[PDB]
Amino acid sequence: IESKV
Amino acid sequence: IEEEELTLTILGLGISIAGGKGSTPYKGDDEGIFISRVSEEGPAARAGVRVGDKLLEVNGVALQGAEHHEAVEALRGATAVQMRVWRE
Repeated sequence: IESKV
Repeated sequence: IEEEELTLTILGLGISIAGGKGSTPYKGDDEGIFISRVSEEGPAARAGVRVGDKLLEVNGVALQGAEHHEAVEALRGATAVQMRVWRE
């Protein structure tokens, strides 16, 4: 999972 | 290229993060939380954050061995981001 913050 | 600890200070923020305990690793065997993406027009770029940096601490919040959601929440709750990382 990749989260852009 | 070997490891070096640095503190990066950021002012979205154009970083994607990957990994974490109990989550799909970012690389090989490491369960750490990593910078997966850096968008050239973000405060983190001008702060010098780099793809592959391993997150160790976000504003006192220890992320070594933290789960993914912990890092997401720590990052949103941090104007100034003293971001401690390990870089190769």
